[PDB]
Amino acid sequence: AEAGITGTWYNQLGSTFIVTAGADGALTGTYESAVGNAESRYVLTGRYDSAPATDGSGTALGWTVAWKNNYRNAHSATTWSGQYVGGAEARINTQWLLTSGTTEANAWKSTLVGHDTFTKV
Amino acid sequence: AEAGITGTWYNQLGSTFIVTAGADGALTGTYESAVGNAESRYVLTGRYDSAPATDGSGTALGWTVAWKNNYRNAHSATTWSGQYVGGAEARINTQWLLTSGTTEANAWKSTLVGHDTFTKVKP
Amino acid sequence: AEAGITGTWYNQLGSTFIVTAGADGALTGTYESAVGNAESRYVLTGRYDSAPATDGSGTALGWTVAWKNNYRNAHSATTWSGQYVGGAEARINTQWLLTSGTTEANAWKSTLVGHDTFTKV
Amino acid sequence: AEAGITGTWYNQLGSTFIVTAGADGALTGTYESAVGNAESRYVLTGRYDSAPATDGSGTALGWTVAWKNNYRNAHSATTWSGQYVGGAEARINTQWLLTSGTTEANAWKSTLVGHDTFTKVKP
Ligand SMILES: O=C(O)CCCC[C@@H]1SC[C@@H]2NC(=O)N[C@@H]21
Ligand SMILES: O=C(O)CCCC[C@@H]1SC[C@@H]2NC(=O)N[C@@H]21
Ligand SMILES: O=C(O)CCCC[C@@H]1SC[C@@H]2NC(=O)N[C@@H]21
Ligand SMILES: O=C(O)CCCC[C@@H]1SC[C@@H]2NC(=O)N[C@@H]21
Repeated sequence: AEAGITGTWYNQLGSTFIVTAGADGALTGTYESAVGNAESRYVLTGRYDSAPATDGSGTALGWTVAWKNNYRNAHSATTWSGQYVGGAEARINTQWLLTSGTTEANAWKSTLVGHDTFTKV
Repeated sequence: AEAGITGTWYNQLGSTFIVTAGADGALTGTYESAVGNAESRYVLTGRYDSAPATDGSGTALGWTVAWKNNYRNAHSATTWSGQYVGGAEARINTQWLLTSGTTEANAWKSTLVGHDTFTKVKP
Repeated sequence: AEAGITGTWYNQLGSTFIVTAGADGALTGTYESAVGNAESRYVLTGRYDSAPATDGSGTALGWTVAWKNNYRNAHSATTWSGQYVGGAEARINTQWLLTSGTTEANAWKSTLVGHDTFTKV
Repeated sequence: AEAGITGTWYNQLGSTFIVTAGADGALTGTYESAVGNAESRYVLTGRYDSAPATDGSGTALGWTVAWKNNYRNAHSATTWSGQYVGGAEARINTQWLLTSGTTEANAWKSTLVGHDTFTKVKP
């Protein structure tokens, strides 16, 4: 795959993901979150496994965003792991982990988990 | 800090992580897994939040590895989210998500979750 | 809350969750999965926090299903953690962990994570 | 096995788990957390898969704790999913999900994820 991963996608919270997939598995772009201690665009970097497998499977991929930019520094980073499914309606179905930097004392509650579904709609 | 993160790290499974942290919050390197449908090294890219806080908080970061290289293609990708704690014995504590590409029907069992702790080797 | 948690709910995979909420926080019932190494009904037990909080929040709850019954024994168990939201369309939004029993060697890949949304529709 | 699981267990944070495993695959007991918006004991209910396999596999199980008792109401619930490994030093290795009740708008940050390892105390 790689196919139509490039583009501007949006998730159910109204966040915008603008990405470019390189033919060798790299993903680059920017992220703008509609929620959280975030504002404006953030740099993202990831990878996607091409050469996926005939049995109409999705393409595994993942990316990271460290929430620091020239506007805010939320001392956290999020990683999204999921797969791309194309067709008439293409989607990127993910599960993410958002880790904030804590002291040892609070390390037990440093990580949130959630799921996001992206479309070009 | 970039310097503290740059280096060779190993985790409890015997996997290897070689990374360099750029002043821009970038992370690039290779990962070698001791387990799984993997062989040789794989490229990794990630980011880390460059200006943490003062205090004794960890530095948040995350990176991704798509499990495809010249020797093998597992059709999966793993992302590690965690924090770096420097010091005499520095550690990177993480939780990860491993998604395999599946058909729509099997998408419910596409992701594995786990945690890994990495120890830095001297240098 | 507790309100209308009792009932028969269904999720996006077509699984059926039949539960009874006791006024003291207990949840009891049976589960039938439309997918996996499962067949017929399985016993479930859980808890839900009542006395929830005015700011129209959901009610936190969770439950477990060990996948052994008189038909199959899949040597695994799933726990769903989420919150109930009622109203005209009530839903139970969850994230689950499915752990299978492995040898130490395979312990690194014993746990799957996912999300299910239940409705009475 | 029911007998092996029944007992008092503690985890790395200093929390206490007292449980009894019924021959029907049931688990009942109390949990006391060393951290969080919690105080005193809380009731727990769960299940465990009674007939594991022969082999040196773990026994899968899980339990839930809603964080409400006579002294405090945190409006949250935690579920622990993991496996029991018996032996001279028995352990229960788990991963957990802690969901707080939120408004629809904040539902994206309602769940925390983590892992705990429990060690059995003699008796
Ligand atoms: O608050 C923070 O720490 C920074 C913003 C986090 C926004 C999160 S990342 C996962 C979820 N998906 C989104 O589009 N935004 C939230
Ligand atoms: O089997 C695969 O799909 C590729 C190899 C996965 C190895 C995983 S990623 C998380 C965990 N950490 C490691 O060091 N190895 C395993
Ligand atoms: O295959 C197994 O180990 C037993 C069946 C597991 C079915 C799972 S649990 C989470 C998800 N939600 C469902 O309704 N079914 C699957
Ligand atoms: O703060 C709350 O919402 C209630 C207390 C939560 C304590 C958690 S549950 C997971 C982890 N394991 C423990 O032993 N304590 C923390």
